Amino acid sequence: KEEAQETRAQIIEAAERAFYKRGVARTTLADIAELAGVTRGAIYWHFNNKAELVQALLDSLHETHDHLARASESEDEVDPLGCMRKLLLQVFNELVLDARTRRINEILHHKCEFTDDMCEIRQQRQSAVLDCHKGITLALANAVRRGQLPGELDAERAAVAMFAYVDGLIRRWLLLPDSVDLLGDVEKWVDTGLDMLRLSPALRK
Amino acid sequence: TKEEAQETRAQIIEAAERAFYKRGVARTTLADIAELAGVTRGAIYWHFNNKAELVQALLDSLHETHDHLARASESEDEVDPLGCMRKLLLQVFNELVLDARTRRINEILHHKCEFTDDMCEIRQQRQSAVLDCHKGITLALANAVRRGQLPGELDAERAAVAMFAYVDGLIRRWLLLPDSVDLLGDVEKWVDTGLDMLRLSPALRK
Ligand SMILES: O=C(CCc1ccc(O)cc1)c1c(O)cc(O)cc1O
Ligand SMILES: O=C(CCc1ccc(O)cc1)c1c(O)cc(O)cc1O
Ligand SMILES: O=C(CCc1ccc(O)cc1)c1c(O)cc(O)cc1O
Repeated sequence: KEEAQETRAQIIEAAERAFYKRGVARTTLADIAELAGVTRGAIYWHFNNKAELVQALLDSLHETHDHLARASESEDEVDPLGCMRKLLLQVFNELVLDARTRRINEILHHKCEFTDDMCEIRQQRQSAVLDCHKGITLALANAVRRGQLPGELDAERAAVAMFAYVDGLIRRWLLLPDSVDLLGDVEKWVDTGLDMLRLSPALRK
Repeated sequence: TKEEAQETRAQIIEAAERAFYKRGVARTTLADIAELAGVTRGAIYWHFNNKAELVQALLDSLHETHDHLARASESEDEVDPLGCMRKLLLQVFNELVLDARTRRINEILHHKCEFTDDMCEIRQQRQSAVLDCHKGITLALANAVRRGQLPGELDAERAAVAMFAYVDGLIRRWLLLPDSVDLLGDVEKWVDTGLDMLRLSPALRK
């Protein structure tokens, strides 16, 4: 029943503390098993290796925005740019309010080396950023098919400029919090990025 | 100063870069840097005390090819403080794609260098560096406003952060997926885009 299947969520949670205190590079399954109070067998039962766990920390970040995201990417949503505003606000709200989001992000950006002894962390990350880029592009097009964003704007590049700016901000708040009142000014910070996409001639063809 | 220790100093740094690049900054002992560099261990000890001193010196190295433009841009008597900043950003990107040395230290710094509350000096240094860099963009952005090169009521402080986030994230995306961003081919567009956001965006005002 309810045992074997709930251990999974207890393994992930211990994997987070372990990763947070020690770092991905130097943590081993064994470290996580002791923390979870299970055996390395219980772990191997849900996770073939340490890259799956990491992967699972990463795939957990998408859940809260899922719907707002899917909306932005829908060709039938009359407010696609407005949907991308609500998502960015939620990404930044979730970041400031949820200890758990803050720490998975803090693990991904500042613990977590790409080493060649375990290169699926890197491959997993590349691939994750491609799929997020493709999402942004469609949203970008959808707003353009709609008078919300300048016609024949460069999707691709705007997509990358947008990612760059948000990744870099998140990582910056993650380094210096008291230096960005990210919560008190979510609106300003989001629209700065929005203003770029819609006002930058360099982002045009 | 002494001519032997210089080459000696130079020979440890260079091999730290090679060493963090393969093994990363968490699982690399100053002893690895030994057998790789050649130099006897205790000298690596005369030279640097731990990891935070050495990692620090990789960062310190990065800044240098950009000294002149960055302090030009920051000078209050500089007639074109946005001009310098434009070129600076060009050099930075140009140097990233070209100089194998620069692309590597950046990879180390972004991708191979964990923060643990056990390796506090790595984080502490990082924080400090960004605050310094931050202190520069703001002065320059303030000199460009004054010159009437950036909108009048520009929020310099928020603006520097905005700019800072966009470049750091662009560098990292390029490291992560170079074949995605023709950083070298479209280099002018990438700079201008970030500059456009400083000048055009309403939200960065006041
Ligand atoms: O722009 C973003 C998210 C930006 C972002 C990427 C990574 C991250 O860590 C935080 C925020 C975005 C999507 O992703 C999906 C969408 O349908 C619309 C949309 O606007
Ligand atoms: O996967 C990432 C981080 C991407 C990234 C990792 C390393 C790097 O160097 C640059 C970018 C991520 C989040 O964290 C949060 C999101 O809502 C979406 C999202 O895609
Ligand atoms: O924007 C930057 C550097 C950004 C940056 C460079 C290298 C790097 O590795 C990461 C970020 C900058 C300064 O710092 C100081 C200035 O007076 C002007 C200026 O334009």
